[PDB]
Amino acid sequence: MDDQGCPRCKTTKYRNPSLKLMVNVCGHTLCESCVDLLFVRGAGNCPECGTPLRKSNFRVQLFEDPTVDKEVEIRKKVLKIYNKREEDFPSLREYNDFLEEVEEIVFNLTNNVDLDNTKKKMEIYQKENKDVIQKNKLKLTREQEELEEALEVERQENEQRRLFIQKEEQL
Amino acid sequence: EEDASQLIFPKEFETAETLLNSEVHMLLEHRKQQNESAEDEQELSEVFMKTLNYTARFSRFKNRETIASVRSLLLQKKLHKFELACLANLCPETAEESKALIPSLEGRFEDEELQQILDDIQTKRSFQ
Amino acid sequence: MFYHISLEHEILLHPRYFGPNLLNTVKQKLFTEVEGTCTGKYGFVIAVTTIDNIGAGVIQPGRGFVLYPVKYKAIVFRPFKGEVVDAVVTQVNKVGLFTEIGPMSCFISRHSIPSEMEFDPNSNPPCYKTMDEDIVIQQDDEIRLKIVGTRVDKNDIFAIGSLMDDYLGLV
Amino acid sequence: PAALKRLAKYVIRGFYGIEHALALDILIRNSCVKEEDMLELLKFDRKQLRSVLNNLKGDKFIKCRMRVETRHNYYFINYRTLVNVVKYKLDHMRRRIETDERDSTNRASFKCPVCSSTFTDLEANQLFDPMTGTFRCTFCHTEVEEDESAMPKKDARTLLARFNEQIEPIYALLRETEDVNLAY
Amino acid sequence: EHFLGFLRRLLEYVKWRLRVQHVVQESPPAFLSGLAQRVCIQRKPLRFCAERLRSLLHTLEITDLADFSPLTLLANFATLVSTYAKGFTIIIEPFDDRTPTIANPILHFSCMDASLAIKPVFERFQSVIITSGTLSPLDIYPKILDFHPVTMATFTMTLARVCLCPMIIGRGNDQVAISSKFETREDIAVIRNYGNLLLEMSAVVPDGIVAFFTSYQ
Ligand SMILES: [Zn+2]
Ligand SMILES: [Zn+2]
Ligand SMILES: [Zn+2]
Repeated sequence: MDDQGCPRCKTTKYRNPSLKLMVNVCGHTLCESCVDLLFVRGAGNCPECGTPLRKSNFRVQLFEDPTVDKEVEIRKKVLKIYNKREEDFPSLREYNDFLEEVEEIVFNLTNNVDLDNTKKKMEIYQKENKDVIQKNKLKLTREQEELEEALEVERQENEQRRLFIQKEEQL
Repeated sequence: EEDASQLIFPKEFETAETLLNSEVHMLLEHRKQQNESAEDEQELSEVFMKTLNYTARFSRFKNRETIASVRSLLLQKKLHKFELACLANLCPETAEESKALIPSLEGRFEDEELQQILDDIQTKRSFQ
Repeated sequence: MFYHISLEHEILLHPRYFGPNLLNTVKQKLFTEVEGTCTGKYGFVIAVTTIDNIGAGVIQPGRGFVLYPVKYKAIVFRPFKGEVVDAVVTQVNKVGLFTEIGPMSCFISRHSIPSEMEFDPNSNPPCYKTMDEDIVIQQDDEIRLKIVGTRVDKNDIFAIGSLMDDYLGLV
Repeated sequence: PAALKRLAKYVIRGFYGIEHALALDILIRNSCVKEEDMLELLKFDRKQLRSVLNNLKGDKFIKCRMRVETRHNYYFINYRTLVNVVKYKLDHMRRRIETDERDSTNRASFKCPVCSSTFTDLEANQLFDPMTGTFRCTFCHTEVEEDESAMPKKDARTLLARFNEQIEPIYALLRETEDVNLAY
Repeated sequence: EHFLGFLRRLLEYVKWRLRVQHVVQESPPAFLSGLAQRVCIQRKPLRFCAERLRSLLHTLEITDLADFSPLTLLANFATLVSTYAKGFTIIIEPFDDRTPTIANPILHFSCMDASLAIKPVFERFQSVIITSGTLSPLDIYPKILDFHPVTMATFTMTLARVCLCPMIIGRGNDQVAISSKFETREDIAVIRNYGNLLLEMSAVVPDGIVAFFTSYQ
């Protein structure tokens, strides 16, 4: 919302900040009033670049920095890969070496051509998918579930503490 | 004022039913049988024949019963009458495709469930 | 889309048709004009499934004609803006593709055609093919087109075909 | 007053007549110079001075009320209004030019050389040959003419940016305004 | 480049979290969890953020650290939050006090217990003597700071002359309660009692007197 305005229609960005960026294969600071303008003609084409987002390729995002928008979306997609837990590797260096390669992949995708990244990602798909990728999908789902359970346990304990001290006072 | 995507329609497209290509073919076929009877009557219009060719080529479900059963399955789901027609007619292969086709379809149901509405119809279409 | 709706139409019956078989004469006459004519508000009308009811005949003073308001059920087809419908290509030309959807005919401008697609004048049958020949569009082929807008004239509706949207064209 | 209004009116003269610019500069003194004293100092013709003062008054710059007493024109330079008047003038102008930009993107797009009858892009079915490919006019089957102007090939326009830049001095002067005084 | 992008991500998250306008929010562990989920910033890589900042900034041969000090403060916050939140809390104030509407919100990371930070002193050093004057009663101090005291004695000054003669005045000339309560703060009678007491006390007391209030307002 801190951006000066859209490259074409920097108006709404001044009147109200309600508009949120729209992510695309192009990687852009697109705005809903401008998304309508893209829908009317082309229907999924970047105005200046003309990149054929035939799917309109639109998804909501909330950060004034377009570079952060693209980086966060690319990281979201990448996290689906190389999600194996650290303890799977006993080697000290290998704990974060693969994370280094992951973030290198993210930076490569942000600016440089993604053809090599896609070919590499196919290579990693084939092998880790045999065993490890689905296993770590399961384990990360388990840890998400248990963290939401633990936060609800914390909030049950806080509600019980509030209501029991109220019943202390009234009793 | 009216958008097929946004599920917005004028005051007349609310109560009337929606007909699929396969079901329409049966309606036209019945008239074709009627045309044979009552000889010396007015011949069908040329525009009428164009509908028969168009619908017959997209008769995904050859059997009459298959059309009714599919409709019954579609009726159960909490979808607008328009949404029932397009999904059967378009015959997308993946849920992501159907998402791009209709923007208002987004958010009505989870992606996995939408894919199931696609695959089950595919199995029925394959079985015929 | 194929919509089965009830229509309110009026019949001007000449007095010469009075006498025996006046009621079915109105029913027979109703099919004469309703079939073969279209209207933008309801789209092309294909057939009248049944006649819901027959109204009372109102006599026009001086004219001698009669006004029969008839409630009948019929299926209509109307293109809607921004929707994808299967279509058949009738004729192929460099400046535009002509496709027919039953009573409805649509014209696709060269600009709406994908940039990588090019007309094949050398081939005896006019057709559009790509450099790699991955996708080829020819007369009497199955394609899906996005309707940019619904425009009508002389009881005839023909729209523009947009192939920019994803999952369009032959497969 | 302050340097705000001084520089403001000094650059505000640039729009109206320079003959009005000298008269505006005479507000160097806020002493509310009378009309006849102005004839002595400005010395512009009584008719020319009258027209100039009335034109400067109409846009709400200055306010004058000669009382009765020799009569003494209550000359002034209303500065509080001045800033708002200039802001609204640019406010309406920025709007009119952007609307002119957007409204210039609509055209028939086609024509026939003879019969000079533009149709619309929608008339493609009528204006076309199943065979020849060239679009042919209805009541003269001899059309070839595509678009006199293809489309907004350029960015929005050099006009909007030219207003943005030529007014950067005005934008900067209104930034120097910066609400120096919270008074009425 | 990787570290710079990490700092960009965390700074964007903090910027948005601060820009949010709402009631004061507290979130010691939930802040870290939400950061990791929203912007994909794992706590373990976040832990070494400040140390890697020091090393990388040293590599750059910068002119001085004064210019980049705010970034170092933000890095210290970033590493601290990922380090621990058991006895801490992140508070967000979209609106500052004493201002109905201000465009300078503040995010606090105020601690709650001093034992966490003073533990190393007690553990490392064999004995620490907190010698203090005007000390409020010692019993609380072991509770606030987790340590086992050896001696708990209060020493009273003894002199041949009574150097100090403290007194408390609660009743004014009107025999009215003079408590400076929040609801009683506005009381003109109480303010008048304070003023008259100060007048007489200044009349009698020799040169030099200091009066301490409860707040600037
Ligand atoms: Zn905009
Ligand atoms: Zn672009
Ligand atoms: Zn002509």
